[PDB]
Amino acid sequence: GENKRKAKVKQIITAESRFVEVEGDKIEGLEEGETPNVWGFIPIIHFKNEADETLKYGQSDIEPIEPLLKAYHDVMLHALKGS
Amino acid sequence: EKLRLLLNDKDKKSFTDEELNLFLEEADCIYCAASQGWILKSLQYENTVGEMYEYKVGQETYKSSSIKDLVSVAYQNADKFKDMCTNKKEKGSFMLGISTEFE
Repeated sequence: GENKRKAKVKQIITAESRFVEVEGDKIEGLEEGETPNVWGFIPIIHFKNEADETLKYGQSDIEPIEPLLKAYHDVMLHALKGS
Repeated sequence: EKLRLLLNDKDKKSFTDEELNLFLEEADCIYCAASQGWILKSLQYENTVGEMYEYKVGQETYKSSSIKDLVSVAYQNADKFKDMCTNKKEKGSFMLGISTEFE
């Protein structure tokens, strides 16, 4: 209709079950509390770009290049200002 | 007191005080006003020491400094006071920065 709805939802996803709770307005499709997992493994796949044995998470390809982007941007802006 | 200091800078007791206050109004810096006073005092030499610089009468001779020398000295004093005022106000050279907006 017209009403505004706010909700700060967080939910734990575990292999045997997932525990979901919401703080705020009701979300109809989500059943609060814990619900059993139909299988004994977590159905969420973590895709990890440039994964390393010393890293918990993956790495974006921009990350090695971004200081060069900073340098290029600074030089270009200085050139444009001077021109 | 500005009046006394001007009567000392510009030499004393040939003007009267109201035009000295006027000269102070002409410029806040006392030395500029004293310089202007020095020109307008150099003008007055035509009366105080006329064009007749030297004369011998009887057994006395007196050789006054000619009007050109006195007026030249007065203009020299005026130039010194002007230079001193410019020294007081003038600041040196210095570098700055340029700013320009861009996207």
